[PDB]
Amino acid sequence: MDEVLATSIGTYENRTLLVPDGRLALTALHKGKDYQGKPMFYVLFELTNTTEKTQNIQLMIQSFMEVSQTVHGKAQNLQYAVLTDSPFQDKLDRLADEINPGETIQGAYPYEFINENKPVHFKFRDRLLSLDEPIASEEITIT
Repeated sequence: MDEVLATSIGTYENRTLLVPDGRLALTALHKGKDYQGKPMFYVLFELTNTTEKTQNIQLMIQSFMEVSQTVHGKAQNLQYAVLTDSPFQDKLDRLADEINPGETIQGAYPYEFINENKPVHFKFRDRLLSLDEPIASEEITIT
């Protein structure tokens, strides 16, 4: 026992996240505009519901990939970003819709981008007994 992360299960590379809970796969992140026609970002990922439930989707993504930026000299959990009107309203409703347990699909999950000037710590973890740091991590500069 070399104290492996996530007990050697999931991985993060090749623009894709493999896990037992599901099967996330980054297709192509795209940036947009919100109420302030600036702070806005879309997380284009391929969340495949491997489970057997038709419950909401956000109930899974909230345990798959999390995002947190800096503010007031501390780290905060980036929540759903509000926007007036965007073309990606279809994939957006996903968070407020159900999933396809056993089918191949994808969706999105935008959040507060006010800190567009700051890097977005793209982390990936899951309830697979980790504790000692998430499955992985990588910083990216979008927008």
